[PDB]
Amino acid sequence: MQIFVKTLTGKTITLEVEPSDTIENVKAKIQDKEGIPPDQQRLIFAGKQLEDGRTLSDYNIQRESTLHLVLRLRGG
Amino acid sequence: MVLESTMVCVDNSEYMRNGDFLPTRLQAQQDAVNIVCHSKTRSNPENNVGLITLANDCEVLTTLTPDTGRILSKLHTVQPKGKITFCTGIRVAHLALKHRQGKNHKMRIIAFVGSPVEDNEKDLVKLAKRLKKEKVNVDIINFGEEEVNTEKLTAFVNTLNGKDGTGSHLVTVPPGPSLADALISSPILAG
Amino acid sequence: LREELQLLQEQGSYVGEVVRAMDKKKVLVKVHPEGKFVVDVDKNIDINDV
Amino acid sequence: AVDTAEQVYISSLALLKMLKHGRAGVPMEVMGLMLGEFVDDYTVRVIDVFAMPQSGTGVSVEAVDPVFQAKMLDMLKQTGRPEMVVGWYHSHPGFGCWLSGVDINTQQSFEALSERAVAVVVDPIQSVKGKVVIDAFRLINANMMVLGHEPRQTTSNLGHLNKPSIQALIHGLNRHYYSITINYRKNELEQKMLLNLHKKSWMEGLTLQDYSEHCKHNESVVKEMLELAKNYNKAVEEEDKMTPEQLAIKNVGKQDPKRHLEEHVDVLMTSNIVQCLAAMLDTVVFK
Amino acid sequence: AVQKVVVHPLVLLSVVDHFNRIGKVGNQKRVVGVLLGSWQKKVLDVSNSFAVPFDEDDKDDSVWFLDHDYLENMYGMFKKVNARERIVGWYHTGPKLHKNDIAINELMKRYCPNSVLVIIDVKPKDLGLPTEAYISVEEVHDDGTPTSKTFEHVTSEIGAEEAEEVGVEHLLRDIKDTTVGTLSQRITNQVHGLKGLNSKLLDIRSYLEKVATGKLPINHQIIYQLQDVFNLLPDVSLQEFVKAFYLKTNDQMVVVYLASLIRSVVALHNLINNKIANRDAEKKEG
Amino acid sequence: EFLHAQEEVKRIQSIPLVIGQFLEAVDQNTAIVGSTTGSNYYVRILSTIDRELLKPNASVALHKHSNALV
Amino acid sequence: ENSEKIKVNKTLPYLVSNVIELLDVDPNDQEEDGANIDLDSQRKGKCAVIKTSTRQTYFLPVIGLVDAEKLKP
Amino acid sequence: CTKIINADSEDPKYIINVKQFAKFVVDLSDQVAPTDIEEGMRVGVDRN
Amino acid sequence: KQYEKSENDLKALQSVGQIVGEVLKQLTEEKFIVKATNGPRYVVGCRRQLDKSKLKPGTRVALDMTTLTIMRYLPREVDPLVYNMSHEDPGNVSYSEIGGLSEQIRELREVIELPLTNPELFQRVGIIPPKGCLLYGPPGTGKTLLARAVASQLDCNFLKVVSSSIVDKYIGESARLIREMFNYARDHQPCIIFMDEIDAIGGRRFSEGTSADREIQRTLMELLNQMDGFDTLHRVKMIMATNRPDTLDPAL
Ligand SMILES: Nc1ncnc2c1ncn2[C@@H]1O[C@H](COP(=O)(O)OP(=O)(O)OP(=O)(O)O)[C@@H](O)[C@H]1O
Ligand SMILES: [Mg+2]
Ligand SMILES: [Zn+2]
Repeated sequence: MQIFVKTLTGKTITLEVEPSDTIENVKAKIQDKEGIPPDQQRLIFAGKQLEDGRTLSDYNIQRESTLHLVLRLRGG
Repeated sequence: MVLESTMVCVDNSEYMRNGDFLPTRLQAQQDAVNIVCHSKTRSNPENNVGLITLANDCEVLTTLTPDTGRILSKLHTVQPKGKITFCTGIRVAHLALKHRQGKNHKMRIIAFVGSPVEDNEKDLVKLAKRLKKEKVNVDIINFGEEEVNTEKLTAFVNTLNGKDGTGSHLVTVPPGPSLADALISSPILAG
Repeated sequence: LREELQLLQEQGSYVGEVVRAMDKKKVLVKVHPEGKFVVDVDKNIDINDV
Repeated sequence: AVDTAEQVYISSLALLKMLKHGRAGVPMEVMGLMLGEFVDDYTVRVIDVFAMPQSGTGVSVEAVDPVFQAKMLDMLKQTGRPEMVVGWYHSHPGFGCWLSGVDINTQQSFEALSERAVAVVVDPIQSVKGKVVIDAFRLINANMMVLGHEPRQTTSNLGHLNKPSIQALIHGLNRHYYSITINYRKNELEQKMLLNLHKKSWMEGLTLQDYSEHCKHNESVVKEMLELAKNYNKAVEEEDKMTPEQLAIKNVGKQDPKRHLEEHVDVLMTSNIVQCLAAMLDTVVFK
Repeated sequence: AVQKVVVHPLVLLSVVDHFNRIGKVGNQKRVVGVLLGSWQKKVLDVSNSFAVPFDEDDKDDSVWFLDHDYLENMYGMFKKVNARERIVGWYHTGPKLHKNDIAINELMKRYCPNSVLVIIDVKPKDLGLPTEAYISVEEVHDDGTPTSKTFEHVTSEIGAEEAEEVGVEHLLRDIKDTTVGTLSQRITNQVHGLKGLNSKLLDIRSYLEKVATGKLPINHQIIYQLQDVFNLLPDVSLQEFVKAFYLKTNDQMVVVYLASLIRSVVALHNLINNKIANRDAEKKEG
Repeated sequence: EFLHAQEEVKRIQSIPLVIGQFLEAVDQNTAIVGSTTGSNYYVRILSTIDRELLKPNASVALHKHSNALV
Repeated sequence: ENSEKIKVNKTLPYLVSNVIELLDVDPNDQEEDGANIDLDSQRKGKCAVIKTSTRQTYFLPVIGLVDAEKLKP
Repeated sequence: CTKIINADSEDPKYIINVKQFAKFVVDLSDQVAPTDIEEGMRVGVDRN
Repeated sequence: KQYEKSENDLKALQSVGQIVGEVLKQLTEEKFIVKATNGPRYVVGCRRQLDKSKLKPGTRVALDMTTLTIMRYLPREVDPLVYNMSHEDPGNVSYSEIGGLSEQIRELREVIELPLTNPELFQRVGIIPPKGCLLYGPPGTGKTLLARAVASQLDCNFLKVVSSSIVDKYIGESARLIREMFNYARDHQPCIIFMDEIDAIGGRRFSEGTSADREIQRTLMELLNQMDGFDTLHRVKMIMATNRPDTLDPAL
C-alpha cells in the first residue's frame, strides 16, 4: 500500500509498504531514497511517536495516510 | 476523507430549564451531542467538535477542539439561563467557521433552538442572502418548545438552500416530551 | 584606531636577560624561570650595543 | 555547482530572536530552526526563526521529542502564511564562528533532504554594538578533499571580500566547509519604525533642573577648577625643559592639568547654556 | 496600582512582521495577539508575543473570536521553552481604539489578573512616543451607568536590555543625533518638544468642536481640569519674579564668562605649541 | 564615523580575560606587564585607556591568547 | 555496539587522580526548557571532586564507568 | 624517560611515574617483550 | 538490564570535567573575578539563571573548560585527610575500663562535658570556661587511654590527630591542614580537638639549625595564632598529651 511521508521541509515522500511492515523497514526504505540511517530519523503519525518494534497495523497506519518526518538534532 | 468541520451550537437559553424531558433537557441534548460527535469523529478523524451558543452572550464556552473532556466538563452546571439572541447567532456561527484551520472543508453547522425567538424576518432574509454569497449549508434542528410550526425558520431554510443549494432541511420539533434519541435519528442516518 | 582590532591578536613578546654574545651573530639570553636560549639578533641591533 | 556569490538575504526581524535566545542561555550552546523562503540556486531568504526545548552537556547539546517540531509548524501555517525550513543555527558562546566536530554532524543530517540547509553561528559575546559576528557556513565534501580538487568554481568578484579569522582557520575552514557573504534586508516597513520609536522622550528638556542646586552645582565644579588651574599654573612653568616627548611617558602616573582643564569647560558650558535658554522660553510661552 | 510599563524593541517589532503577514487581506484586519512578560517590583515588563487568529465583521461588531486552543498549546510551548516567561496580558494593533476592546480584556482576564493591553503604531507619524497602554478599572459611580468601566492610561516607555542594545544599534546604521553636547538638547526638546506642545494645545482645540454644533454629551467631567489650567496658568511679570530672574542671569553668565575666558587661553597655549613645531623644523629639515 | 569606530575597538574586551600587573613602559603606547602565570611579557596596549591611571602597581586585564594589554 | 564504543573511549593513557570528596547535591530551582540541561542538576547521585596528580582539581557531575557505592574519599 | 611503579595481573596495564607530572597507565610497544619491563625500572616513553 | 547499563555509559561520555575555582570579588553584574586552584586569576562571567547575587567573595564555584564561565556554585570542601581523620574509629571502650585515676576523670570532664551541656552557671558568676588542657606524665599511665573513653561518646565531631600525619614535604601543605582542621571545627560547633604526642610538631624554637625546622615553626605558629588570635575560640576544646613536656614552646 502507498503512504505519504510529509516532512517539515514542505516535501511529501511516497512509499510502497505493507500493513505488517515494521517501522525500521520503513526507515530503511527512506534510507534507500535519501541515504539517511534510521537513528537520524523520527517518524510522527498524528502527534504520536513511532517505534521500530511495532508494525503499521499496531498504530493503525493504512494506505495513503500522512506521516511527519523530523530529523535527529545534536549540536556541539 | 470528506472535508467538513462539524460545529454544534448548544442551547443554554432560559426556556430549557424545566424537567419535561425525562432525565433533564440539558443531559438529553447532551448525549445527543455526544453521539453525533462520536458519529462525526469515527466517520472522519479530521473533524473536531466544539460548541458555541446563541444566547444573549455568545460565548466560546469550549474551544473548537477534538477533545470532549472540556465539553463534558462545562456541560455540567452549565447554567442555561439567558435571553435568546439568534440574530447574532448567524454571525457567531459563520465567523467561527472562518477561524478554522481549513477553508476547503465543507461549512456544516447544526443549530439547536428550543425557545421563542424575537427575530425580524426581514433581518434574517438579509442574512440568508448574505449566506447565499457565503455558500453556507446549515441544517437547523428544533428542540424543546417554540412557536409551533416554527415561524421564520421555514422561511430561512428556504432562503438558505436557494439558488441551487437544494440540500438543507429544517428538522422541526414535536411538542411532546419523549425520548430525544429517536428525534435526531434522521440527521445521523442521512442528510 | 581601527587597525588595532587586527593588530592586537599578534602574540606578545617575551622579556629576557643577556649574559654574553659569541661568534657568528648570536647571543645567550635567559628567560624568567625558563632556560637559557642561544638566540640570534635582528638586523637593527649592534652586538657591541648589547 | 555553486558560484561562491551566494548572498544570503536574511531579514531585519530574525536576528533579534537569534541574539535574545542566544544570550539568555549564553554559556550553553543554544540552537534552533530557520524557517524561510527559498529563491533561486544563487540566493536564499530566511525570514523566521524559532527554537526548541533542548538538552545539553558541556561539549554537546541535543534536542528532545520531535512532536514539538511538527505542532509548531502547523500553528505557524494557520497564523500568518506557511513557510519551509531553510536551515538551522546554533550559538558558540564566546568562541567565534566555526563548525566543530559535533556541529558538523547534525549539519550532515540536515543537508540530505535539501542540499542548501544554511548553517549559522551567532556569538552573543563578541558582538559589542557594531559587528555582530555571524558568518553563516555550509559544508563541502571531504571526498573532494581526498581528491585534492578545489571546489566552488569562482565566477563572480564577490566572495573573497571578507577575510576569515585565523582561529576559524585553525578549525575546519577551509577543509570541510566555506563562508558566505551576507547582508540585511532593510525597508521603511521596519527601518523607519525602529529609529523613530526607540530613543524618544517627552518632557526631558521643557523642564528646569533643581533650581537651587544647579547654581550650587555651578560651584561644585569651579572650586576644584581653581586648584586644577593651579596645576595649570604649575605645569607650563616646567617647560623649556626636557624634550616634551619625555613629558608624555613621564606623566602617566598622575593627571595632567591641560587635558582635564578643558574637560570641565565643556561641562560648565552646556550645563549653563541649556538651563539658561530653557528658562527664558517659559517666560514667553507661559503667559 | 502599576507604576509603569517596560517594552522591549523585540515585541515592538514582533507585531510589525505579523502586520505584514496579514497585510494581504487588504480590506480590514486589526492585529490582536497575546502579550507575554513578567511584571516584578510593581513595574510591568513585556518580553515576547505572538498573534492569535482574529476576524471581525462590521455589521453587529460585537462578535469576536479567540482560538483558545492556539492560546493554550502555544503558551504551553512557551511556558516550556521559557518557564521564566508567562502571560502578562494582551495587545492589539491599535489605530483608533476599536469597540471590541472592552470585553476582549474581560474575555481573557481568567489568566492574568491585571490583564493589561498595549496600543501600538503601524504607520508612524508623531512627536511623542507611539506606544500606548491602558489599564482596567470599573466603577459603580458618579453619573453614567450602574455598570461602568473605562480604561486609564498608565505611562509608557521602551525599555532596553544589554542583549538587544547590541542588536538595535547594529540595525540602525542610519542618520543619528549622537555626540550630546550643547546641541542635542536644542533639537531633542527645544526644536522638537515646543512643537510637541502644539499637538496638545491643538488636541484640546479638537474637543472644543462641540460649542453649539458637535456631539451631544456636553462636559460634566471634562472641564474641571480646563478650569484649573487657566487657574494654574503661571505668575505674571510684576513681582521679584522680574528681579530674581535678573539675579540668576547675573550669576549663571558669570560662570560662562569665566569658562569662555579659559577657552581663549588654552588655545593660545596650543598656538605656541604649533609655533614650536613650525620654526624649529624649517632650519632642521628644510 | 570616528565615534563609531571608537566604540568598536572594545570587542577585544570580551569575557575570557586574564589578569596581570603593570610594571613599566618603554615608550609611548607600549608597556611591560607581569601576568599571574609567573612570566613577564612585553606587550602592546589598547589606545582608549587613560594612561594617567597607571603605575602605582596597577592591576591590568590581559587578553587570553594574544596576551596584550586590555 | 555499546561495548565497542566504550572500548574506543576506554583508551589507556590514564591521568590518575585522587577522590577529594563525593557530594550529595540537590536539584536546582528553577530550571526551564529551551536551555534545559540534563547534565547539571536533575539527579542527586552522584557528583564528586577529584585532584589529578598534575595538581589539578576538577568537578564532575557524572562519575562515569565506576559507580558511587564503592568509592570513598 | 620515566620510572615504573608496578605492573598488575591479567593484563599489561603498567603504572608509570615521571619527574614532576602525574602517573599514567601505559602499555608496551611491539618491539619489546613484556619480560624485561620488571618493576622499579627506568623506561623511555613517547610524548603522545 | 545489562543493556540498560550500557546505554547510560553512552550517556556518560558527553560529560566534561569542570574547573574548581574560588570567587574573589564582583566587578559588575556580569563581570566576576576568580582564581583557580591551578594558578592565575581570571575575569569571568556567569549564567543568567544561577543567582548572580549569591556569589559572595569567598565561595567555591565550578567553571567551564572551553568558554571559562561559571556554571554552578558549590559548598565548602572537607579535605579528605580530615574526613579520614574524623569518624574512622570503631572503638567502643568506656569509663568502666579505666581505673585508678577518677580524680582526673572528673577534672577532665569539667572542660569538655559540663559547659557544653549547662553554660548558664558560668554566665551567672561571670567567667569564661577554659579553652583546653593537656595531659603530661610518665609513659603508660593512661594518657592515650583516657581520650579513648571520650572518643566513644561523640563519633561525629571528635577529632583525633596523631601529630605526625600533618607534616609533608611540600611547601605549605603542612600548615594547610591546621587551617582546614579548625575550619572544620567551627562548622561542627560541639567539637573536641585531640592532639596526641605534640612533641613532633610542638618543639621549643631554635636558632635555626637545619632547614627542616624552618617550616615546622611556621606550622607551629599557625597553631598558636588560630587558638587565640582575633577569633572567639568558642565550643572548640583542645586536649593534648605528651610523655615529656620539657621540650615545649613556652608560648604554647
Ligand atoms: N589506669 C589504667 N587502668 C587500666 N589500664 C591501664 C591504665 N593505664 C594504662 N593502662 C594500660 O596501658 C596501656 C597503654 O595506655 P596508654 O597508651 O594510654 O598509655 P599512655 O599513658 O598513653 O603512654 P604513652 O603516652 O607512652 O603511650 C593501655 O592499653 C591500657 O590497657
Ligand atoms: Mg600515649
Ligand atoms: Zn557550535
